[PDB]
Amino acid sequence: DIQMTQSPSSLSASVGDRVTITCRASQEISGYLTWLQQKPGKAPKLLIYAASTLDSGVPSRFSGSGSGTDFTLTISSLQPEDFATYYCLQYTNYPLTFGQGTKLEIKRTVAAPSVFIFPPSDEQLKSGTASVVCLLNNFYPREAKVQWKVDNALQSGNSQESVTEQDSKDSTYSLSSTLTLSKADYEKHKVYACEVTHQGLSSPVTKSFNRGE
Amino acid sequence: QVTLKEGPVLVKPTETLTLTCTVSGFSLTSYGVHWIRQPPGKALEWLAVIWAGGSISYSTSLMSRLTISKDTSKSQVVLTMTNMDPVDTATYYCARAYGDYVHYAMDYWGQGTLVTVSSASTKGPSVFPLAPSSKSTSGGTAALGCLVKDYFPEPVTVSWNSGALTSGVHTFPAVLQSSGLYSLSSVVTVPSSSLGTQTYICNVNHKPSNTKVDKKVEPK
Repeated sequence: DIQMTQSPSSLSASVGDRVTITCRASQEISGYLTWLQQKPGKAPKLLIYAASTLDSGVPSRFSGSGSGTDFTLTISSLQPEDFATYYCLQYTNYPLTFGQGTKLEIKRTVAAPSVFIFPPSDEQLKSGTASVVCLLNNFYPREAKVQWKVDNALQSGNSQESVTEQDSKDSTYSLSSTLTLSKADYEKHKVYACEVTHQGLSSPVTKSFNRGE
Repeated sequence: QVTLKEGPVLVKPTETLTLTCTVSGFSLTSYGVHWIRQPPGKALEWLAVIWAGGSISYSTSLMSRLTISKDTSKSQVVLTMTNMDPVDTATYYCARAYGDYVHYAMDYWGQGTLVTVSSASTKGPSVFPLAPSSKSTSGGTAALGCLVKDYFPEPVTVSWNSGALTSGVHTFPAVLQSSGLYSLSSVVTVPSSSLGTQTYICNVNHKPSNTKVDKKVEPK
């Protein structure tokens, strides 16, 4: 199999920057080289084929060069909607083989999260479980710390987090943290709080509620 | 319109996957069709191709397990994969090869079919409201949502007010709990002034169990 070595594997750049992704084939592949762009959750999109032919409708800021074994994708004047994983693909011989991808993240200014907390619903409690949700909305960068306190006692091993992909317009992230307790545990204690630490917050933000209030 | 349409499927281990790629806007006697898969978090992997004249090529490591068929009258290409293993869990794509077998461009792709290989049984989701309160009210904006808990396999799709509500919607990637069941949440930020007058309904579709749930999020 023809090995395609793609570099870098992850890259962060600002809007308007020029970015460069390289791809090296282990054998001569002439110009049978394609660049793909894949947004999270979606099918890959064709950017360039025959190493340097821009597919119709693709913005002119995308460009491909090279022939033989060394190939380059250039994105001039990066735009927020260009966050994606990019792949090169050779098709001179079977099996077709891909580079292992380049994840392109968009750099922007620090944005502190707005924090919200949701008690468990009466419907969920009726089934005997209690999930408490803490929401961090529209922040940057991705790094954030969410600590759960029940009656001021630090929780561990009973919460899970999930983060969205970068927004296509403002390049921010959102995050949920879910604390799941037994119904009996939830009904014993009163004060539930999530404390959020983030680079955009001069001091940690705590959102809390008192059960049944 | 040139389209390639492939639903999500659970396959038990050692059993057989059948994927259908139904094409429109072009003839299967003029274009080839490629099959490509992508495990969660990993790179694309090429599987097979059937050319317009019927020639076929398979990934060498998987050739014994793969077969392709074509039905031109139905505009369908069918990929069969036997002896499925949990490492075969992936999103499977079909894609058109515009050109010939030598020079071509993979210009149009199917939406992709999430295939899960697991001995676990299908389960529909429970949908719970994340109610807006003073605890979810920043200034003039309120946050609300839906908790979609305990389903298998992936995926679920979530919309709000039948697609009318899109701005400020965040549907998070699903989390796998130790039980082997998935959970996710979908949230939206709205004007607090609207809580008493505007209806907010999350529309949850879990095709693998044919489950559809509409849950209104009542203000507290």
